[PDB]
Amino acid sequence: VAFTVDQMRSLMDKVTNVRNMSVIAHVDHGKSTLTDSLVQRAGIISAGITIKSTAISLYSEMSDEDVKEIKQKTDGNSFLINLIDSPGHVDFSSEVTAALRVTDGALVVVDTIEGVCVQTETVLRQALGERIKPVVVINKVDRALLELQVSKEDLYQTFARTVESVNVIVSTYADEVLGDVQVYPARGTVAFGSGLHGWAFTIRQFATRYAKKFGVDKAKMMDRLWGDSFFNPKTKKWTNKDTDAEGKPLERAFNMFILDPIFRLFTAIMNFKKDEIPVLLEKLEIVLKGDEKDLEGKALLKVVMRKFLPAADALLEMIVLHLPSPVTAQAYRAEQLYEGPADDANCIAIKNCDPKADLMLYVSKMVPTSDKGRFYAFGRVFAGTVKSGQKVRIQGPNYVPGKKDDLFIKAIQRVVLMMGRFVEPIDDCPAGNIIGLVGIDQFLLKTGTLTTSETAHNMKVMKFSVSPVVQVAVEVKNANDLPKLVEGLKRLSKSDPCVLTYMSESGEHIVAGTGELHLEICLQDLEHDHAGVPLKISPPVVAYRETVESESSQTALSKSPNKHNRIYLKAEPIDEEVSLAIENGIINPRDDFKARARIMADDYGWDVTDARKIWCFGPDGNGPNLVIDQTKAVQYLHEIKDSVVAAFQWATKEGPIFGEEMRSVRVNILDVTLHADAIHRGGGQIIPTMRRATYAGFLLADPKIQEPVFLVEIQCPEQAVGGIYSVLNKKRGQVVSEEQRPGTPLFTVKAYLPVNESFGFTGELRQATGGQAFPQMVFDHWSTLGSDPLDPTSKAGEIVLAARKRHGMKEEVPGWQEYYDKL
Amino acid sequence: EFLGDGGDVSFSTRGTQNWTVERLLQAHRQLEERGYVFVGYHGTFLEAAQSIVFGGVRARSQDLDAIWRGFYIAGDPALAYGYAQDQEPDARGRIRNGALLRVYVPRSSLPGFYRTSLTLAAPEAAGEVERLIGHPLPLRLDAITGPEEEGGRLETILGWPLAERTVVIPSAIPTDPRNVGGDLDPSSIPDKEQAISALPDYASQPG
Repeated sequence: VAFTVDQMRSLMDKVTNVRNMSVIAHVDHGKSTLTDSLVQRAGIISAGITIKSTAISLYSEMSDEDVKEIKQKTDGNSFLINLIDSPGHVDFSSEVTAALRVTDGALVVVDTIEGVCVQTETVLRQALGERIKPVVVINKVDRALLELQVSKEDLYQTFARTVESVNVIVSTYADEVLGDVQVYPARGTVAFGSGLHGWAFTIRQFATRYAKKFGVDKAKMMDRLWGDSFFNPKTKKWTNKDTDAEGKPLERAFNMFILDPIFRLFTAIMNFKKDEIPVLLEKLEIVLKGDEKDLEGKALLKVVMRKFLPAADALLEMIVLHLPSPVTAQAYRAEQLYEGPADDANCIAIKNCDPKADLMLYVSKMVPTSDKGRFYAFGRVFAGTVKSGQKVRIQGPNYVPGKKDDLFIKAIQRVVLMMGRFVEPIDDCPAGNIIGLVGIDQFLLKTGTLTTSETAHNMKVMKFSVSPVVQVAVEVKNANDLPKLVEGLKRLSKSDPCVLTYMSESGEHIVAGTGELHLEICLQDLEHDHAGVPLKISPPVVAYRETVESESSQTALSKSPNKHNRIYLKAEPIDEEVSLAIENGIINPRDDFKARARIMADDYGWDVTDARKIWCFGPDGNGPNLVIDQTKAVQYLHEIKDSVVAAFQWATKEGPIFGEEMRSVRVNILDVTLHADAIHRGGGQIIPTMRRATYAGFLLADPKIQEPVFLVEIQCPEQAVGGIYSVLNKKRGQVVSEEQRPGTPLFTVKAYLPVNESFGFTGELRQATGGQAFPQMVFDHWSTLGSDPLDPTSKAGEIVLAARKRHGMKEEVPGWQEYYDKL
Repeated sequence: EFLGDGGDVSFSTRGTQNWTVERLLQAHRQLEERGYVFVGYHGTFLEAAQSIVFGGVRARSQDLDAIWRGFYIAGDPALAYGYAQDQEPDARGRIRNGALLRVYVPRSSLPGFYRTSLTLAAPEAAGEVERLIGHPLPLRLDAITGPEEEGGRLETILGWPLAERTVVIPSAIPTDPRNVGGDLDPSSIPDKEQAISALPDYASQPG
């Protein structure tokens, strides 16, 4: 239905009548199909900016009678359901946790034949770890009838077993505090149906029907419709034994009043017994409408079943009557979601879903909008209320109430409702709702916390990293479409914050990502959408870094082609701390040279003198490399500064060991001799000089290369934890810590995994831990290899040579001589 | 076409596309068979290279008062190598490498190739160059070769007329994309190209 901003806002004020949930389901189990049905049923539409569909708004109304069955404070008969989108495959670990973290309920889809598959079992655990209340749905029932032609009793036993499996997981992993959260068909928390045909039901649905034909309060009618309850046709009495006084069998209530009706319509219709169909149909009061009347076979059954048992409503029933509102859940989820004092002024405000308290808005992910290459923040307001214009504190990943690092006190340009693909502006938004923000893109990479309390900690952060550690070269298979690739690459980078496309000096088109899979996906979407043109992709490669271990053996010197200008310099190491400091905004290129000097001098042991002479950082004018101007009385010096800087930008982007980026390289310009006339000291002259002197300096300062290393966090049952250490020991992994979740048998191993050893990691971890393991890995740090990049046989040299060959460069690494003056 | 055969030739920072030593040997042989001779190397930028090879060398708005106006080239690829690169940075700041070109003239023009020991660019030589070519500068259907500067290597200046009658093709001598500004490395010159690179013997006395 269509709603006005007022209706929505109004609806968003009654948080007691809101439901934040997700759908845990394997893609091959009608996940997409079921979800749709809810949209095609309760999908909210507003009465020119498009976004990437992240959440769908659902509206559902119930009777004052139904509202009472809700064992949790409510108000009104209207309900707002926020269906937050989930990934397709589990490998998306990090973002799976993302959606869960912002939801309270969960519609777990299980299969009739297959039951609970491994993947769904894993996500469920995770959901349970966030204290998500589950609600089950056994899908693909049709496949049971049509295919297996199973009996009423056998299908019953099946659901029984299935529900049993689920609860084995629910009880084993849910929190004792939460209370019994197991699903019980008799309690209306388990629905059965078929996404294909579009039908589904709950015991509570047939119980409201047969409600009076027996003179019962549905409480006891649905209680009988499951388990061991029998109705003797002859005695016309209810018994608790599968046999009558004589010893003859008795059909179960479920088989009698639920499965039988359905089983007949199937048998009737699929056998084309036109004499029965009409009769059978009128009995269930199913009125075909004109055109549908002539249908037969699947076509028919499909329509009958939809009118009979509307799949959408069965699910919408459990969502409202059993899934917690953003009020019931935040009371027991707050502490877990706040990384501050469990009694802190905010943590409390979270528990009480207090719209008056200081803002506590959680940003789960940044979503791509049509409005430029800008991204709108997606999240949930756990406390206080967010409003357009409101100025907020945007606390990034590294923030800590103590310092001022990673903070951005800015103003929220616009608040909008994430109506699936379209956004709808709204003044404010009180705690308990999923909302979207406009204007944070340049402050929040992906995840983050928005607050108002100056003493507010961040909320359970989701580690993400924008460090391009894996990249490939993209080429068009048919040269004609070249411009079509040049566009898609530009398009791709525009859709994802963490993908990167650039051109190497060699003129190649590069695509670099967060990891094997992340890149993989990006490449698919490029050859299929952004460019849709056939491409030649090179094999996956790990991004390394070139660095120095000491000061240059001797001064490095280079002269321009004029042979009129000279640059004397030396290269020396930068301390990881400083590098990190640069990488972490502490030491900043845009700062006041003086202020920044003070910092480096004080906190990092740098001569305030040198630090005040920083000429530039690099690459991209902000990397962990620097050029210090240590010259003395060099006339005209400033007139070649832009060139020198420029040179530095290229020298640091592609170093001399094998074209990789430089890291932690300090370049000290000791001297410079220039031609009196400017004509002869142009860019064409200095740029190459500097670039070459730097290379020289570097190659003399004892060259070494760094490899990137991941920090993988793994969830896994004590039983399968064996497979973890098993694989880690075949990848040069280094275990950092292993812990256990108090109650459950769920260990959580954290280790260091070299990125150049992570290829096909998940796949191998799969086999190893029977698929019970759930990985979450992020970039952690750069590791300097000990071996000599210059010695081909050494370990680093091995990397270097291969790389060089790959790039079709001279097999051997250039000696410093090649770049030093040819004197 | 004097490029021998084997697929379109282009200039890349990556290297010259489709130009093996073998093809070079064929195109050279064929240029001699039509009566052309090699006289030197000419280094310059990719854009430029392309123009010269497909379109030929052509003067364009010279300073008519410029008496040493012409097309400079060099017997020694090393000396030419030095000009094989952008002379100014692109907007971003990159100075990419260039290409080395092999310059050929109709053998029928050798009568106008002269040599001197004096150093070209200045006045002291002007008179002597003019003495050797038989008319006041600039050079026209003639060429002068001499030291680029005292003790330097030698450069050759083909007068614009003569220059426009050249036939230029790629060298199998590659410029280095990862060392722009470095000096040509003698071992990167193909031994086979070295074989077909002798220079004609220029006259030292007027005609």
